[PDB]
Amino acid sequence: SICSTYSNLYNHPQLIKY
Amino acid sequence: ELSRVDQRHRASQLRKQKKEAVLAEKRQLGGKDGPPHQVLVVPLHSRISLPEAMQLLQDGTVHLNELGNTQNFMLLCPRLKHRWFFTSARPGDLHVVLDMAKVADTILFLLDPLEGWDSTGDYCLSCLFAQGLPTYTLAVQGISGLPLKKQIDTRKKLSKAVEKRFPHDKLLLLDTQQEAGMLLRQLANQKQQHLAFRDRRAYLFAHAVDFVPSEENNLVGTLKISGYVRGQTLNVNRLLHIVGYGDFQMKQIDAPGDPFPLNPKVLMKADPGRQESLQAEVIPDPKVPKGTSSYQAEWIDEEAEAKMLEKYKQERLEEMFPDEVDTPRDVAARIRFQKYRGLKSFRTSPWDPKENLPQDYARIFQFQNFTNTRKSIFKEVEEKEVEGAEVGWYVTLHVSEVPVSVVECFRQGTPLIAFSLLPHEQKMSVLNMVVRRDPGNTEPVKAKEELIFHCGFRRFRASPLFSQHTAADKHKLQRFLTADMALVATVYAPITFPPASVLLFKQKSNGMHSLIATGHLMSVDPDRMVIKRVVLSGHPFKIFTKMAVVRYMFFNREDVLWFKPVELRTKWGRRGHIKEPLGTHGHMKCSFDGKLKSQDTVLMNLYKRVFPKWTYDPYVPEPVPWLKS
Amino acid sequence: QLIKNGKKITAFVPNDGCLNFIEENDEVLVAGFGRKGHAVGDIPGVRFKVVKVANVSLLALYKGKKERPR
Amino acid sequence: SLARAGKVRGQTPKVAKQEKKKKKTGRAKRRMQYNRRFVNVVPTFGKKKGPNANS
RNA sequence: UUAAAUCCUUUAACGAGGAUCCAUUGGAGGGCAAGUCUGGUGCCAGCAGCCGCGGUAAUUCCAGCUCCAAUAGCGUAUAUU
RNA sequence: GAAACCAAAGUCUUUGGGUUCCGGGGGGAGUAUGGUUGCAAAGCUGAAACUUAAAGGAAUUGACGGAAGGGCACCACCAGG
Repeated sequence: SICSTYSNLYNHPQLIKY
Repeated sequence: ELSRVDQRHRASQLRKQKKEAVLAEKRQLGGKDGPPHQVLVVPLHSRISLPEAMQLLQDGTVHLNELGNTQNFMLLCPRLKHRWFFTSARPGDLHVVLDMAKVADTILFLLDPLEGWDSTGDYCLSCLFAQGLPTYTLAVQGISGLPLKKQIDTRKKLSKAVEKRFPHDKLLLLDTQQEAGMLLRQLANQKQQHLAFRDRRAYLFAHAVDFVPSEENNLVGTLKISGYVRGQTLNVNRLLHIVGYGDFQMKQIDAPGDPFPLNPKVLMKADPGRQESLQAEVIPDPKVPKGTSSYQAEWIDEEAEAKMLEKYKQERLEEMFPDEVDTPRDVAARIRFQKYRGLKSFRTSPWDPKENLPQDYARIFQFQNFTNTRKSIFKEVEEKEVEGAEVGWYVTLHVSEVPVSVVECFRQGTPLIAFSLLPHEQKMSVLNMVVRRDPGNTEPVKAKEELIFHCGFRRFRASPLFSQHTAADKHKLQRFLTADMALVATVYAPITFPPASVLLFKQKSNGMHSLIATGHLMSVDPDRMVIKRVVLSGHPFKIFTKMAVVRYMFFNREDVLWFKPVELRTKWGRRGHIKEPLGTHGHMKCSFDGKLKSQDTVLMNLYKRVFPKWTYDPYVPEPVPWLKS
Repeated sequence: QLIKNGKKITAFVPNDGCLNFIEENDEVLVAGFGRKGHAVGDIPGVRFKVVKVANVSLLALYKGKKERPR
Repeated sequence: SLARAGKVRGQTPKVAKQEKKKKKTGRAKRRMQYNRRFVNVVPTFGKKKGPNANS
């Protein structure tokens, strides 16, 4: 509650494969 | 190496290989097989009258084309065994000269004998220098209309004037047709300066443009742009970008008769529906008593000028103090800086590159490995041959959907230059450029201010982000574009494979484009973290040994508790940490490594990640000719 | 990589911010650094320094007397 | 990691050069150097002061 | 003047008050001549032929002022004495 | 003579009795290669790229001794309160 956060992993760009 | 005769044999072998490479490179241009040698003529001074220079330079055979305003021709001579296509452009008219300077193989500058050039000539020359210089040649006009005693001094004064931009280049005269023949001989035999961006794409200059409307009420139709392929082999399946109007797919290529051969109807390809590249700019898929208190309940016109002046004072304040922000006492600091955190070190402290991403990142494309993909695509460009039209062929492109206004522009006099793209060049992502500020303009430029980008044959409006050009993972946001640094501009744009010349213009007033920044394109990635810093300052007003009581950094008691974990630093080199808040106001006890001076200030750095604003639009207003105030 | 023999060298770019005037695949004039093929000072294994970038001097770029083409 | 380029030069505030009277050149400058070092000499007990000595 | 010129020389007329008809290139710890000046940076950027300087009072970095050397010239790389 | 020292390591800037071998900052390295000798092991001859601001020789003091001897102290002990 001072310098703590959840920050979930969401809405990444679609990556172009190699 | 030993054995003198064998050393000479080795030298002869290297001579033969290098000479074979030289002759292979030189024969591709202005000949029976290659494309015409394209020359763009720029008269740098307003006293230079372009038409008599073009008429003297006009006479082999001449085939004159006609446009709305500009007048260009095509020259054909078997004495030099060489084929020319001459064009002319007025400096200041940045649209035309900058847009067809990226197709000409040689730029011919014309010079005033008395003065070097105008300010407009200097502006156009700066744009040409930053956009990419082809092979250039300098010529002068009014030398022979002067006596000899003034002639020698005039040439010496010109030589003094030119060295500041062109250090060691010979000046040729255009006074007599014999001098004109000498100048064509000089242009026919040069060392060619090769631009990489031209050589990796497949570009074409439109010699004749025809239009057939699909529906006149729809104001769209099939365009037939005919000219010589000059870059790589032109394949139909790749998309075609017209430099002023965007990128879109093309329907058919045919090869009509080359109208002007050096020495004097069938369709080549239609596009398969499966092998065609798709028009995809972005991703398609998105029990308390009555009167007691809590203390005992726990017991139980001029507005624009004003904006310019406040911009000036903001730029001056942000130069004396890097990212210093006064904390508001009306709202809490932990609410106004809710998204801000503290880094122990800007270098070593971790930051997740995918921690909190905006909804705009769900609309762009990323590269799994951009370097390997770029190298692979360039290897299929160089080492592999496609079934398209070879270079130097006069072909006609049937492109599918284009507005009528383009045709109107082609009747105005503005040239059309169309280039076919690489794979993965229509899709949009986060472009990062490195630019430095031009000395001509000194207007302050905010980070998210709208600018006009010339980024590798494209022109578009965008709102960038300026960052430190640093090799680390985090980069500090620059709130202003500084005059001397090299900065990174971050935008949303369709992706380009480097190298690419980059120009940044500002729409000043009355349709005037002012060049503010010049540079090139760095690697494309959206995972490049841009970090905005906010610096909060407090005054240590009760100093004891190695710990102090500091005020004015906060104004609540729980703001001190919220930003307790962030380490404080000091303008005089001390490092400390918040120990306790005492007052209901933002007074706090802070420990430090040493003892503080009375003249000292404590300060705390807070960090957030910032993303650019999606203000991309390919339409760019046509500039008026440039002039000085 | 030197043009005339194809050998690869490392050259030091002296002043601050002067590496930003250099891009990849650029034409660069290089001289020795002063000790005749011997490494100088802090830098391990550098005998050379960049004199000119794209046929304009790094001194004129640093002092802002001239502009660089590309 | 690290490797900033032109950090301090881009950090330092730009102070403009003041407009001053031009210096004499040639024989006049040598005359002024001679008259300052050998003509209007001030006697000193130990001579511990330089020409650019400040404080 | 000269083949004809140009230049030099000779000459009418115009052409000088410091915002000009404005002199640069390197340097200021020692070697090695000349600042413990001020501001900024903070083992970073960089300087430094060598010794070294820079990790918060930097005589060495980046600037301003001042000063020093040669001066229509002065740096740097390399071969050589 | 740099000195420790040396009747030679003296008769050397007041420098020439005759003559042989042999060194030229520290490393790479007495290594690679070639030649030659040897049954072999190896011997003799013998580099370069590259790296380094030192490496070394004589002397001169003595922080510190986990070096040794002595002395003193109920803010040390022994016998105790």
